[PDB]
Amino acid sequence: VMSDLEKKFIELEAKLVAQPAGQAMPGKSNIFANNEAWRQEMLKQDPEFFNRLANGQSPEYLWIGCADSRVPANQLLDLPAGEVFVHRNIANQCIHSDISFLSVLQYAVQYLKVKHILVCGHYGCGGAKAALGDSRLGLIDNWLRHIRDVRRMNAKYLDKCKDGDEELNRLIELNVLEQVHNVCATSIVQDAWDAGQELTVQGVVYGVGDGKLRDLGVVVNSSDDISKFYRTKSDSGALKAGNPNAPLVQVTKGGESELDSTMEKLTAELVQQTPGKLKEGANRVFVNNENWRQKMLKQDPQFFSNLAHTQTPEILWIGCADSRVPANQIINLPAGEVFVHRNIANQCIHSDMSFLSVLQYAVQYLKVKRVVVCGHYACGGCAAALGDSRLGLIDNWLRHIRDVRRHNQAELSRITDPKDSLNRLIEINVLEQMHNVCATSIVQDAWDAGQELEVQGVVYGVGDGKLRDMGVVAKANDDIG
Amino acid sequence: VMSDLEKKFIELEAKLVAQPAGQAMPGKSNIFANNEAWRQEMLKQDPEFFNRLANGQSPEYLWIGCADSRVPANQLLDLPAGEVFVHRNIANQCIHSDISFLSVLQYAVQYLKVKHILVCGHYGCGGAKAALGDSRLGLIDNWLRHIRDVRRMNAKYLDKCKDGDEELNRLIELNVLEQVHNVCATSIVQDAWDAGQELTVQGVVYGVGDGKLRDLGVVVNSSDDISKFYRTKSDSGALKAGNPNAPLVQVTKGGESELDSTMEKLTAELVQQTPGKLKEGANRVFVNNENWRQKMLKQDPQFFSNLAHTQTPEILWIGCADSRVPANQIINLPAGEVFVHRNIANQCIHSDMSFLSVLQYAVQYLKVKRVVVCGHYACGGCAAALGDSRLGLIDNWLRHIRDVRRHNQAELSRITDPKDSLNRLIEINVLEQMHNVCATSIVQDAWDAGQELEVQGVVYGVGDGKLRDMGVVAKANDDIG
Ligand SMILES: [Zn+2]
Ligand SMILES: [Zn+2]
Ligand SMILES: [Zn+2]
Ligand SMILES: [Zn+2]
Repeated sequence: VMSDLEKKFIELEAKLVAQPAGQAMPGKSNIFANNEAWRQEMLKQDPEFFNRLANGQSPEYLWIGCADSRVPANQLLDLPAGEVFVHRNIANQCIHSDISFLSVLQYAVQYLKVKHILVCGHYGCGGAKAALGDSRLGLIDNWLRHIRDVRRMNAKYLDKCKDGDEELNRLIELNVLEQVHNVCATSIVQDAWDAGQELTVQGVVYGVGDGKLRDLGVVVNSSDDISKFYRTKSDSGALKAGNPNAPLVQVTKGGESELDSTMEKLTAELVQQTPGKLKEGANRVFVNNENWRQKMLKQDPQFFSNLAHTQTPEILWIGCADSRVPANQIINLPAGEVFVHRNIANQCIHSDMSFLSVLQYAVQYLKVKRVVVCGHYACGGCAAALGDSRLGLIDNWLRHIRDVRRHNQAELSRITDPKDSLNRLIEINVLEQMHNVCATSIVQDAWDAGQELEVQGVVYGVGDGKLRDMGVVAKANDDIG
Repeated sequence: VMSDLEKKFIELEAKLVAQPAGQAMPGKSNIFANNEAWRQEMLKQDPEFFNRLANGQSPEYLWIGCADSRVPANQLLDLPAGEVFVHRNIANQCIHSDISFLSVLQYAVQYLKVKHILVCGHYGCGGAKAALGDSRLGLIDNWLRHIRDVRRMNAKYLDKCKDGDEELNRLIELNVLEQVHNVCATSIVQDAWDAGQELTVQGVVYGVGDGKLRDLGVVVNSSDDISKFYRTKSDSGALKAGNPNAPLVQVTKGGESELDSTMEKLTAELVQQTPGKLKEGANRVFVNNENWRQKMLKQDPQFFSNLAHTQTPEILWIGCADSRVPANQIINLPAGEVFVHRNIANQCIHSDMSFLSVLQYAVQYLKVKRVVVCGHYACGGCAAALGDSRLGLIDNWLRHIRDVRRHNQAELSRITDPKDSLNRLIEINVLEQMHNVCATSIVQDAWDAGQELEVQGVVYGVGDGKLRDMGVVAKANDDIG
């Protein structure tokens, strides 16, 4: 008594398992044809294109951006693809308890030893805009309540604004600042800073009309500790030492941590400038961004204005934070014609709000025709899932890939070579994640509402940039009874 | 190449599957002996004890409380067990994007048609206390950052406080008020209110020294809408109608929604009272709580003072929000000797922060010796998981139970009777959830740190209140390579 969705996937798994790990062939969709056209054009311009791509340097930057972004992170930074570790969600949020955010952060900081973290917002952000001008949005409204907290906490700055556009601009800027605060306040960044690890967190925004990054501030190292205001030196370390009953002694009245003060300063510097006309900072991030812009304007004086015209995306791409190729690029589409979600190991966990919010927004509101789950050969997140690391956020998130391994030993057992075996796990993970998006209330509602929505599974190796078909599902009822 | 944990569970599954659905026998632990002693004493006092329990009325209250609570919700409300749908987490949080919270809320509101929602905090809350006086706590500090936002937003009220205790009292009260705000602001409560559904949200606190509920305010129906301040009537409904590009027009400068005003009023009423000495309201909740208290004092004048002395809990109990029996009761222990986490269908999702935060706090900080995952026969959450409902929060959360069904068809296929079939799924769900807690970085660290930690699986039918063994694991390495 399996549902049609269940049957469909058993069929897709057989189709996958009949091809060897890493050798799946491209499929039917025009995305494979477009991906091919791209590969050809790339090889034609530079025959070393993929060799260089497959052999780039580790990323030194973690970039937390928005899903509706018309410019790839590496591009804005004038850096090679893959040199920037990317996380994307609705309105570039850095919610305190969001594990999708926390796991990408911990992976970037502890696994990758990333040196700089950038939170980037963009003017005109559909997420920020929905928070102010739309209601009764369902699931995603719960995600957007965090942006509402930003408007709430900063009413003084917002009410000051002269018009709707100036107010949206300012909310977007304040949103970035608030997320920067959140990144610095995580246990991950606090621990790193306590251990003297070199790690900066900086905010940035830009308008697609010029692609110019404006500065929201950089924090180098600021303790967010306030226990010094409530615990006597003797009672200090109480809870960790098993004593949760040690008294709270008000050492000082209204103490604020170093982080609080740091943010107070950055806020002051943001607010004193005109909304939407912030200055660029002097850090290399801005100078590199500037060289990039000039280079673009050279080859095309309207480059950015066109970028600012691109039509609503018809595809949602869910990929891995490793990202050695921008989604729009791999399928030969203009920057901004694809809505993107990226996390560690391209997971589509059933109950993951970051994933569900992007899905709903794309499927229900933007009405995209396709949802593509894209994995990649040699994925470090997947490789990390098989290791022995005990990191509280990243390693509990990765336990989901372990379930995939465990439930697919029949096929995995046949492969003993480590490389191929990882690559097979990576393929089945894509298949399993596709199943999950197909099973969401979101896709099921769209389907039985008669909405055209294709869920495509894809995988590729950076050495060739060729997309390999993991399966496609046009419609499949998931009802059992 | 399975890990020891994996082998261990294959062994536990065989042991379970050899007993018919609903007939598993009690196990070895003293908890089964204690549960039995309890059943006997109950039957001896009233032979209709379980018959009444098994046939109680559906809950009209949703109660969101804290995991370190020394008093069962139904007790404080002077109501029969099961008459209150309970959710418990660290510091009774109602985080905007917390799916564990959102799925219990939606189930209570849409499935159960609950009429009143109560957010209850308690003085001396270890979660609130840790937020002020302890740092470098790891995973859980990310959960606790939300309480820090409460201190941040309410600095004016807090700095006013004369001492540490008064300041903790006031933070706890403000925390409850902030969570009430969050409950009202959810898409779930906003939708219900828009549909004219009768649904109140009220805040309450109490100190275990008297068990007296104090009022934090009740909100009956307040729109949290602000799109009216930014969207012209024509542009209204833009995003839902597929147009995310409709302009944002600042209709009015600093508009606040009905909810904002409502909360401003409640805050004013809380703040003007002495921290820790709030008044009780006049609603039946308070009058019933009062009758309950007097009844307790009658049979025991020190009832509450003793309650306030109970030692740190030695067990973490993870149960279902249905809860027809308090955890401490079922295993014959004093109110407050068991740390409790409750969600829909007693889920222990790998990446669930609400679950992970309670786990870490109990295992790492309180150092509990046992973690018990308790499921129950005829569980409505599990039954709901097999239905066709498309609710954005509750139904995506339940997809996890669907995975259990799908991966255990070998055993499930043998059963055709709906009742037994559900009951078997419920059993395997407990086993699968135990596996998940065993596989967390938290339990693995404790184990290879040589810390005594037993993970017990248990299930029962309310018709007899007898705990049935689903398995126990004392230690099992989960490393593959
Ligand atoms: Zn955006
Ligand atoms: Zn990857
Ligand atoms: Zn507490
Ligand atoms: Zn239940």
